[PDB]
Amino acid sequence: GSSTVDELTAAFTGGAATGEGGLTLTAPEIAENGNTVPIEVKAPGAVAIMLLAAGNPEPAVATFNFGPAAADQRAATRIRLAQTQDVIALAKMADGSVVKAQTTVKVTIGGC
Amino acid sequence: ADDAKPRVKVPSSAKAGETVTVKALISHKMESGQRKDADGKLIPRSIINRFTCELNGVNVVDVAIDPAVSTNPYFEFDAKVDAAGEFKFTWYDDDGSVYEDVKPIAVA
Repeated sequence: GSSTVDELTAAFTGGAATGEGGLTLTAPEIAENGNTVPIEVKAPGAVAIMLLAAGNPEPAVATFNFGPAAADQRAATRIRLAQTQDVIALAKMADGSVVKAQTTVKVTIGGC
Repeated sequence: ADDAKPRVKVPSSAKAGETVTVKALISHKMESGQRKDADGKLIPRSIINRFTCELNGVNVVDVAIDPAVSTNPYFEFDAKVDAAGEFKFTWYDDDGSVYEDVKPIAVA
């Protein structure tokens, strides 16, 4: 059996690999309050961006699906992180290809 | 859920074809399913599980929301305003409630 992160990732990619480049994941180096951590993702051309928190008990955070009236493929939100961990963004392009970015966020107060 | 007051910030007009930034907030506890009560028992999840923004009936963004989105969910994103009309914002609660906000937008 695979990890939950791996299972969610595989469902998103359809079993293809993730590439690199084509997206930005912006998160603080240190999140004072893990109850509310600002995150921004950008992936020009993406049909969807999925956010995972690899150290959370339920790692799926959100999936942003961009519609025809989106001007660009940027989204920002605020998330909960239980402890220091890697945050992962996966962006899917019109051709079905997926790119990945990952960064570590240090957490002081746990948010789960 | 009670007192799920939406607040949206978006310009009220744009030049045709211009991008506008949209910021959408709603008040909601987003009980995650991971919090324990005084006796160590998990408190059941009850979150907003989906948010949509449509401009003139066409989707701008459709967000599937999980328990790791924060209390008082906040989403910011960019809409292309090709023509006048309105944004419709919808949030779907696990408890069955549906919250809505509508904002007009004019062109030039």
